[PDB]
Amino acid sequence: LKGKTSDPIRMYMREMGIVDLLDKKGETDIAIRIEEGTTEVFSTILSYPIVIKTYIERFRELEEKAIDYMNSENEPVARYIRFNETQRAYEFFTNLEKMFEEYQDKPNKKLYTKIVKEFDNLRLSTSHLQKLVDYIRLPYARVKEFERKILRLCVERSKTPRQEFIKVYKVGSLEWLEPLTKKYKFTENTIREIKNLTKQINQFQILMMMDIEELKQVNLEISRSEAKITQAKKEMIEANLRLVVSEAKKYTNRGLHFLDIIQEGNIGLMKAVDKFDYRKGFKFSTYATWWIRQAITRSIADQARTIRVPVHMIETINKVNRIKRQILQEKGREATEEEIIEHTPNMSKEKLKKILNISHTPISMESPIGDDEDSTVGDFIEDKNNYSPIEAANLENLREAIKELIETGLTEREAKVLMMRFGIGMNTDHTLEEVGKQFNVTRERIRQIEAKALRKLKHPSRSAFLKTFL
Amino acid sequence: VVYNKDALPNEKIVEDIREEYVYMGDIPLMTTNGTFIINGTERVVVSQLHRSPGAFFSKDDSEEGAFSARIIPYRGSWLDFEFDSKGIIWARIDRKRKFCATVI
Amino acid sequence: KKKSITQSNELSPGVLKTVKVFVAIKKRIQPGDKMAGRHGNKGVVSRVLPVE
Amino acid sequence: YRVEKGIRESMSLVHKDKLMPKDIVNSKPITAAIKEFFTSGALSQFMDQDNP
DNA sequence: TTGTGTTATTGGCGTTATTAAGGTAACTTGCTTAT
DNA sequence: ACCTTAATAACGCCAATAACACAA
Repeated sequence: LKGKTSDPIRMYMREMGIVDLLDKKGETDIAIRIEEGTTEVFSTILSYPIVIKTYIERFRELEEKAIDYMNSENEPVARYIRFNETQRAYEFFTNLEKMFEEYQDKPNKKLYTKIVKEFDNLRLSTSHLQKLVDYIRLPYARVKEFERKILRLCVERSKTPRQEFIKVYKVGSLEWLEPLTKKYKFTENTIREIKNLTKQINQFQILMMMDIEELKQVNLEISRSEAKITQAKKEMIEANLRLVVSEAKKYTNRGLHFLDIIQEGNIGLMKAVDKFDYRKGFKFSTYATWWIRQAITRSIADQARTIRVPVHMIETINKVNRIKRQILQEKGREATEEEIIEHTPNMSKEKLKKILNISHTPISMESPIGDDEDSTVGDFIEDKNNYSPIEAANLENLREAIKELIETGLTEREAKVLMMRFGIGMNTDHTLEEVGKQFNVTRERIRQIEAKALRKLKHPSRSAFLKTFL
Repeated sequence: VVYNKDALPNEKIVEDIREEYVYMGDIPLMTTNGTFIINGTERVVVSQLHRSPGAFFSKDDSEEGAFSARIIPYRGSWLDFEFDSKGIIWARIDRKRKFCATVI
Repeated sequence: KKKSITQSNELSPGVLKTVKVFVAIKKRIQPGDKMAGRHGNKGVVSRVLPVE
Repeated sequence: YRVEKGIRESMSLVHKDKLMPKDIVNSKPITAAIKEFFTSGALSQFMDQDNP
């Protein structure tokens, strides 16, 4: 009961095993429920004109991205549009294009039925279906963006009515804000802006169809059908939460605690429920454990460490490990890497010299050391990337040395040249052609001047003293 | 050993007539003088003194008659049976709500 | 003497070569060390006086 | 305890002919416990080797 | 002091070894981890 | 535990170009 118990695992298990386990009858019943829901939303989608022309347009985009290939002996392959329908796909598309032309020109009933039936021929599971429902939604999304925007632009200026919405809200007009001359919203810039936005609104509608009520109801019916399907799938998934926990008992200490294990399981299950069709007479329990296992092992390989590691490098490690145990508990001896490779699909003899070099999870800095004079590792790591107050005192003794050494050299010139050409208190360390302009002459013998300065500096009068710093 | 292994139809009677000396693990031996060489470092395992397993009666006498009892097990969880000021025989399992001993 | 791992150990992979060095040194008592008879008395050597 | 608990599950992957009673038994959770008690326990310290 | 030889770099190129993503349809359904 | 595929960032290339040098 709800009795102050804090640890969440119980507060989840309680609700988890509440609703009853079901039988194949119920499973297939809710399956055909979700199937007929999907067919409802599908059928009710493609009963609008622009849908198929936009479909054909996306096919045109694939056509040009296909022509972009011979620039680099088939139709250039790309079928990420439809799943399990390329010559047949392309040809069907050609028929679609031409017949759709005739459709948009002449008829009323017949060829619309023809195109919906040839669509009934097609096969798309959930990706492209959602692609189309967004094909419809996103336009409504953008026009609602523009509506919210014109509101926010005018309503908090135009006398701030906020309640005379019924008078102003008439959209696609650009005939209401002119009386606003004799009303509020002295908003000329805003005037041309809202006229731009309403222009784009009418333009979007022209692209699509008549006024907002031509799409609002479409989206409403879509929401309804989708809510039916959602409730069906929710009832389905809620029936087998226990399968998750049952399978998740093996992986229990490999690096992750239990709750997140369970969550990854539930992800891999929720992803499994919608791609499992009743059309084959089978058991949901059989097929779903595949997805459960995939999710759990993927998450484990993902976040079982601090220093993340790719997944292939991890399954190869597991393979090496199983081989090592097999041989240890068979021949007594331990490694004999000659044997580790002598029968292995690894097909390499150097990766092993690296695949196990990353085999130490980092120790934690706060592990006491038993007796060991009563300390911990977290006070033996020391700063290594800085300059200890001696490492940074043997520098100014040189940073200032040569700053004087040079002051007993040239009158001024070679000093200027060494500063400019090496960079000392400068900003860039200029190049030969820069000093070449500094003195208006001597594009070349500037090098001679620097050579003279250096040959003048390497004299035991000035040299051996500095020789220490190296 | 195995057999047909049907619904107890001579379940495990007939097969698997073999056996072998499976490897188990490693056992650290002690020298003649009572030390162990662990990673080449002579170590010693001092003995340990610990309470005995049985029944122990005491009385934490910031009261009168505040007797108690303990059933100390060699491995597990240890019961008790305490009294009160009035004479109630409570009961707890290693730590718990103080429920009456008649529950058991 | 050769039934080792050809390098005398499993080497704890990652390690190429290792060497052990053994150094010995006599030490004599000096002002500061700590003596103690068997009867619980103790102290710190404070000086060293010439024989005479 | 550990190895036998694992034993009751290494039979749920039958793939062999006339299975021998050796593939079943595991070893690790025995040594990786004995050795640990020997190498980290509080009751196993270096032998203080000052003098006999 | 002006000619003819390097060079040191530096964006471009391809190449591919390495990483990330996704998919299997015989049936499988609820720890508590321990002075 | 096993694949079957796109996708990405490191690595080798030989020319260009800006810079440096070396004989009179």
